[PDB]
Order: sequence, then C-alpha cells, then structure tokens
Amino acid sequence: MQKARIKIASTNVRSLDEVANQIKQIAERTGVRMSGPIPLPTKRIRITTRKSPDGEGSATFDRWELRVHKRLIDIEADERAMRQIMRIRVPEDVTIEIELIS
Amino acid sequence: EFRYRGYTLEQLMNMSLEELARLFPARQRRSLKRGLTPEQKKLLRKIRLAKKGKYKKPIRTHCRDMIILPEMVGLTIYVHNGKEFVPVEIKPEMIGHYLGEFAPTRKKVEHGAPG
Amino acid sequence: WKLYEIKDGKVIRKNKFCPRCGPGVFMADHGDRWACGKCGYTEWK
Amino acid sequence: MAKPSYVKFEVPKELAEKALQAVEIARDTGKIRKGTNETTKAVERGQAKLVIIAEDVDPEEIVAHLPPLCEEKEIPYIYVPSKKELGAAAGIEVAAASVAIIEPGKARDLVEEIAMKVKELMK
Amino acid sequence: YNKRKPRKFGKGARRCIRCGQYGPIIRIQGLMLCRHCFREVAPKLGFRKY
RNA sequence: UUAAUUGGAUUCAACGCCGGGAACCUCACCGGGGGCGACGGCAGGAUGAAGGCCAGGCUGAAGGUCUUGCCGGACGCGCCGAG
Repeated sequence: MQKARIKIASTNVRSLDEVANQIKQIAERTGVRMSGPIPLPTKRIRITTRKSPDGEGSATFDRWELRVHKRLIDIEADERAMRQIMRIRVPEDVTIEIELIS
Repeated sequence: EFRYRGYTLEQLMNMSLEELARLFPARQRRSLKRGLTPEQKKLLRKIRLAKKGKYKKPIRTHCRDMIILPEMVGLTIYVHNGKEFVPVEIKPEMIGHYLGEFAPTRKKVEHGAPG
Repeated sequence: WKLYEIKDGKVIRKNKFCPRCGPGVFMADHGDRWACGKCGYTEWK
Repeated sequence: MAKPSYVKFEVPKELAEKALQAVEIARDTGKIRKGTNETTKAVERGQAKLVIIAEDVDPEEIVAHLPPLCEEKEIPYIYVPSKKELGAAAGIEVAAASVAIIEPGKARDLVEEIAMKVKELMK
Repeated sequence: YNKRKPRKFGKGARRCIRCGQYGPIIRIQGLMLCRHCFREVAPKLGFRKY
C-alpha cells in the first residue's frame, strides 16, 4: 500500500473549498479511495502597531490579522488518479504541496 | 616593591602572553584571547618598537580600550577623550585596566542655582 | 618616452621591467631597491 | 629648413599623404596608439605594424629614439611633414607626435604598399 | 573611502525599502518595511480588520 | 553641567512620548582626519590619469598629507551657471 499526502493552503476559504471539491470529484470519478479532507489548524498571523506616525496622542494601537486555512487530503496509490491532479486549475492564492508516503 | 598576582613588574616582563593573560581578570583575558584589533596590533607594534627607541614620534592613540601590559610600563601615551589626545603616564600599577577609563571624556559637573 | 635611451641601434631601458605584469612596466629607481607601485612590489638591489 | 637629426630618408609628399590616409583608416576600422610613449610601448611589445612620425616636432628627443627603435624591431616607420596632420589623421584635436598602428583594418592595402615604399627609402 | 562600513547587527544594518527609515522596521517573518509605511499597505498585503 | 547631553513635543490632550531598541551605526550632537559639485561654456590636453603605491617623516589609522617613482592605459581639474 502506498499513499499520497496533499496539503492545500489558502487565505481565501472559498478557493480552498472549490479546490477540495474538485479533488473529491476527481477521486470519486477515478474510483480510488480518498481520506476525507481534514482541515488542519488555521494559522492566525497577528501584527499590532501604533496608529500615530509620530509620538503624539493617546496610546492607540491597531490590530492586523491574516487567517490562512490549510487542509490535508490523503489518497491511495493509482497512477490514473495522480495523472489528473496536475491538470487541476489552482488559483494564484492556493498553494498545493504533495508528498508520497509508503 | 610593586606586586601583582604575587609577582613583580620585572618578573612580569618575562612571562609569555598566554600566562600573563591567565593572571588577568576574565574580561581583559577574554578580549586578548578573541584577538586584538588590527589597529590595536599596529599600535602595539608602534609602542613596542618605540620602547626600543627606533620610533621617536610622540605616541598618540584612539584605542581607549587598549589594555595596558606590564611590558608597556615606563612610557607616555596620548589617548583620545573625544576632542584631544590627553596624555597618560604608564606606571607599574597600570596593569589590568583599560585606557578609556582614565581620560576625562566627561568634564566635572558643578551645580548652581535652579532656573 | 624619456625612459628609453638608444645607443648603437639598440634600446636601453632606464628602469627595470617588472616581471609580474609584463613589458612596458618600468621600475622605480630609488638606488637601494627597484620598486613598482602598481602593486607595491620591491626587489632590493 | 634643415631635416631633423632623426631623419634617415626623405618621404615624398604623396607617400606622406598615403601614410596619413592609412592612419585615418586604421583609426576608423582598426587600432592606433596615439603618442610616442605608446608607440614605443607597442614597438617594444612588437605589436606595432607601421609607425608614423611627425617631422615638425619641436623637441627632438621625443622622436629622436623612434627610427633606430623601429629599425631594430624590424617594423616600417614613415614620416609626415606636420604633427598637426598626424593629429588630424588620428582623429584628435591635439597634435600627435607619432602614431603606431596595431590593426591596419582597411589600410593594409596601403600599409603593405607603404611597406615597400618605406623599405626602398632606407636603401 | 566613501563606502559605509558593513554591519550585520544594530540599527545601521537595517533600512526600510520604501522610505529608508533606519528605525522601526518590523520583522514578523521578514517584512522589511518601516512601521508607518505599514499602515497604508497592510490591506494591499491582505490584512483586514476584525 | 557639558565637548554633547541633537532637535521636537506642554495642563488635561509632552513626560517607558517621536525611538517598535542611546556600546561603532542609529547621526540629526561635539572635537578631529580625509574626500568627490554632475551637465553646457572658457582654458588646458596624451609630451601620459584624474587612480594606484611602496621606503618612509607627519596623520587615531586611511596614498590621508608630504620627498618618492614606476605603473593600468586613457582626456580631467579651477571658475561662469548649475545641480
């Protein structure tokens, strides 16, 4: 038994759900078992900074957030199934990284 | 007579640099071990062969952090305080202290009536 | 031009050619040495 | 006028004009070294192919050493009446005492011709 | 002799790309930008308000 | 007080403030050392660089200065405007 682990990461949630949905359709169309997409913990990058450019005024601070969501999909070996993933249109924001595990 | 670490200046002259730095405090020995600056070594050559007499120029330096060795004893060096190269006269007790401690870069601060 | 003398049909060079770079590299005549400042190379006479 | 001391032959006007044209063409489509210093450096290196020397150079010692220098190194040297002519032929506003060609470019057909017209002059 | 000395540490080793301010340059994962510059560009980097 | 505590900021609403970093930098402070103002114009020109560089005296050192002498081979200083 051999498996492929795919991690799909995006800031946009809807792009990620569309990519996952088309991967699911591909995996069920090729009839190869797929582990359901496990949504791994989303990374919240936080940066705070003082609003005022100079040093004047009340101590005012602004919070800036980046929520980036990533998901894990594991599939069983099938060269036909792996041929169709490189043709998947991937949006500019979604990054897909694929590794092969025994 | 002058005694440092249990030894005299004229006995301090003949020891090598490694043992001599072993007798030193941790900071000065660490600075000596990690290596003198190239300007520090140029100035060391200058004063060393000035002791022998060949370099007859009045010796002046910026190396406020020069550490005085026992072999340098018996000389005069002008150390920069920030505006002028103030003289300092090397005696046998100089051993174990930096140059910049000794030149006044902050003049005396007296106090008067409040404004 | 002033560093090439000529007698009897042959060229005398007023200064020694520096072997590091090649011909046309005269040397500095100090009496006690032959020096070239292109790299600070000195050959003591 | 008396010919300078370094003169070893009399170059005709037409031959001097051909030498100037060769200087211009070698400047245009070749390589020339301007100045007696660089002429000497090239002749000593052997790269020189033909050395043009002005005949109204006020200090003789600048061009005094060129004729025997080129004879010893077996490279033809030719004369031109005016230093300003050689400077104009060299494409520079200042006056060129001598020009040493390195790449004849399109002046070979002149320079090689000039070669015999130089080799006949020393005979 | 006009080149500035190399510095791998300290404030002088660091300079904002945009305005060149030697001072506040936040480095959360390597932004390399002055703090005041950050305000007018954070949405362009995707940052939102919540 | 200082050779400097660079300057700014004022009752709230300046005062762990400009600085989300004052050992060299941060520099904007003090004292000292050295160094290029481009381009159009005059003049000069290469009959040799304006840069390098010994040996060294003077410069904190740094061809930095100076006697120094050769160099890579090629056009660059002072002014008028003017960056």
